[PDB]
Amino acid sequence: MYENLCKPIKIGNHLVKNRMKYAATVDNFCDTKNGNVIDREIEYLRERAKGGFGIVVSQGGYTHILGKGYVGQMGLVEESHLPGLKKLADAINAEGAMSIGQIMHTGRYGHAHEYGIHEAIAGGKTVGPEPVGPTAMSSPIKRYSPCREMTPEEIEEQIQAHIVAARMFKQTGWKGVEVCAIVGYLIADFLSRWTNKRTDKWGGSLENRARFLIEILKGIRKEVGDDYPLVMRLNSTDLIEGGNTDEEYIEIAKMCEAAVRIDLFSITVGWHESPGAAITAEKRPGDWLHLADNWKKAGIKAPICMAYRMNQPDVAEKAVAEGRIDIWEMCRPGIADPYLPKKVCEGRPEDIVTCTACNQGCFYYVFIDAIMGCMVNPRVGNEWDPAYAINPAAKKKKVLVVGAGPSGMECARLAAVRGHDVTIMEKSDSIGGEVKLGVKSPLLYDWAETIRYYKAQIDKLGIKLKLNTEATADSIKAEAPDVLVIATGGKPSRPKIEGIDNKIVTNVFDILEGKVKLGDKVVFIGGNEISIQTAEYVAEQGKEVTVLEKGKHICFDVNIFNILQHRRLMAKLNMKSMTNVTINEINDDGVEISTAGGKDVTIEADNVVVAEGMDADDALAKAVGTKIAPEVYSIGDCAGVRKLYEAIHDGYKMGVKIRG
Ligand SMILES: CC(C)(COP(=O)(O)OP(=O)(O)OC[C@H]1O[C@@H](n2cnc3c(N)ncnc32)[C@H](O)[C@@H]1OP(=O)(O)O)[C@@H](O)C(=O)NCCC(=O)NCCSC(=O)c1ccc2ccccc2c1
Ligand SMILES: Cc1cc2nc3c(=O)[nH]c(=O)nc-3n(C[C@H](O)[C@H](O)[C@H](O)COP(=O)(O)OP(=O)(O)OC[C@H]3O[C@@H](n4cnc5c(N)ncnc54)[C@H](O)[C@@H]3O)c2cc1C
Ligand SMILES: Cc1cc2nc3c(=O)[nH]c(=O)nc-3n(C[C@H](O)[C@H](O)[C@H](O)COP(=O)(O)O)c2cc1C
Ligand code: SF4
Repeated sequence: MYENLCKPIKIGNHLVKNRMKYAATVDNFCDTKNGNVIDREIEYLRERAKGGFGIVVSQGGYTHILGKGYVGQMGLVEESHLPGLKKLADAINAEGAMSIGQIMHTGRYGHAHEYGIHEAIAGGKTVGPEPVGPTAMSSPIKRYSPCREMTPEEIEEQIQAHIVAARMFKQTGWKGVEVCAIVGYLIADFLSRWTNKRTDKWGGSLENRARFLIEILKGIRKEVGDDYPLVMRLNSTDLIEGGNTDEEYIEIAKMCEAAVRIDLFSITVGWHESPGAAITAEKRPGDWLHLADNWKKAGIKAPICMAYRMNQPDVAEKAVAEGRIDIWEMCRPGIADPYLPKKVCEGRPEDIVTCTACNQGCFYYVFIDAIMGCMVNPRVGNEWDPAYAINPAAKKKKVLVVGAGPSGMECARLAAVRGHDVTIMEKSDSIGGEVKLGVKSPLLYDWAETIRYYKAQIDKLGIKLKLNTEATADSIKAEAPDVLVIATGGKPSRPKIEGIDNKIVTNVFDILEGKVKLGDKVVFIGGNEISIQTAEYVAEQGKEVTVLEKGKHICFDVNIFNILQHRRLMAKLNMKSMTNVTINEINDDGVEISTAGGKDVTIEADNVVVAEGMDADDALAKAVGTKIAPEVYSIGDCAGVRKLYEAIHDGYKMGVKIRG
């Protein structure tokens, strides 16, 4: 099947079994106190190695405390980090994967002070905990604090720290070393004309701006030797107004190959300060491949690998075939499904847990100093915890799952994988629950890949799927199961709003279910995630939409990465919104509201959508007590409304606990 993706390839002197690479992923799994590698991180990458990835890269390791940009970033500074580095390398090498250590000083994005650093040594002198860069300056956004200009001594020092960091990797069994010179970290800071305002040998012309990177490459090449694999990550476009152009990054790449032999180029897209889209669902697989074509036609000697929304094996396969790239790199797809490679080379892509790009468990959690997690993969960060082990339990109990939503299908999938006699009751004609409806939203198209997954596991696990069957207090008893899993989900709320009983009112479910004939002027009462996403679907059809939020901001329950995603879309669709508005009435023509200080104002509309919240659809659960079956359980939104992430987690936490 996926012949090209499974082809071998030599990276330097080391042969790689396939063309699938798991990219560096800082996940705060390391000890936040000192940057040492711990079991959580060891078992995390071990599973990615077991999964079949021909290459597994560690997270970006910080070469200096001032370069720590994540509360739990791996450290590459002192000898106290060697035991963990050797253990992690062996875990990856044992699985037949090429282990590669990444060296990453965050530079301008450092948060040493936020992590409790009062003072540090740099260039033989005491300094403050502020981040460092080639030029002292402030960030346009508040996340990154003002940086300090690096003395020429600190620059020479960091060249050595990279050399030493490469040594720590090689001497601990790592099969290769990767230099991280992307998205806005220290090296990228010197390469960019926007952040590098220096006039000495380290700044000015494109040659001087790239001197820092070249000296890091030359220094490491001498340290590791001509045989050791040396690769790097370099932007192909930084998406920064005033930064470097696409052809400049190509020229920089040429300079790197002229200085040392580059074994592999990982070309990236954008900076954390870029106002454009680089990794959100807005971008589809294959959109950035045109940048790879530029590097290939320009004569780049080393092979190239790319990622950034390349969550489709089909697209990657065609890419490797056409020579656009030489390796299919990926980070989020490797998080969502550690066994994606094994599933690809075994001709079973239908079993892939695809990445939806929710950016909640991975990007968002890591930037808020939290343990990384995954929406579709509840094992991320728990690969070490025996509580998530999947045990057989030869008893084989009879399990009845009520609700084919995400939580219900995750509970049944595992219970079936463990040998239980699972059955699912669905009152509708299709599985998916609210995911079946959200997939209609423009930015959630990936949710179709999720439906496919569960639809394929049910068909492969021989699970009893009873579609068009509304579970009642009688059918359950008739089925007489050993364990009852109630996953009815949630339903739209209906607050006490004068006139809410008017015909002009409708809820989210009816909209996405086509059980309503809307018009051209629509108004949504509620600025939460679900409400906004529903409006996007309404506007996509060519209709005027307005969102009314009583709170201070819209998209209040949206992660910081997706906030920028809705703005670009709500604006592209010409959508209006209002905050701090009081809902006073809903009549035939629309909804009457009031701002701060009276200011009564009507909103003429053809359809008013009450989408302020969701209610737990716990009707059935409360009708059948905990005595109807030897073991009764409620999971998902019916046991308390949460989001999709907490639903799949509840399902898997339930599928592995069904002992009897
Ligand atoms: C999520 C942010 C990183 C910042 O978060 P935050 O909202 O908390 O920043 P801040 O609070 O300081 O910003 C305040 C205001 O500016 C807005 N803002 C923040 N970042 C913005 C931005 N980039 N453009 C426009 N507005 C922005 C933000 O919406 C907010 O609006 P307001 O308070 O309501 O008035 C944001 O900049 C952002 O979404 N960046 C996009 C990330 C991105 O695409 N990076 C390039 C591709 S990712 C990549 O290749 C990569 C490589 C290596 C990595 C290693 C470690 C971890 C991840 C890595 C990713
Ligand atoms: C439009 C929309 C967009 C959303 N976007 C996001 C998002 O971006 N991020 C996020 O985290 N969350 C999002 N959510 C929320 C997320 O979809 C839910 O949290 C999640 O689907 C809850 O899963 P569940 O299995 O607990 O319930 P559900 O998904 O609602 O599953 C319930 C299923 O059980 C069936 N059922 C109910 N009662 C019975 C019965 N008596 N007998 C048989 N079958 C029954 C229902 O028909 C349904 O198929 C969105 C929701 C909507 C509606
Ligand atoms: C949580 C998280 C941590 C990341 N850590 C690193 C890192 O340490 N070094 C690096 O070069 N890229 C890092 N990245 C960027 C990814 O390696 C990858 O290039 C990017 O997320 C887009 O690729 P993808 O679409 O396959 O996810 C990280 C991304 C995420 C979401
Ligand atoms: S949390 Fe979302 S974006 Fe991150 S890996 Fe999982 S599915 Fe992909």
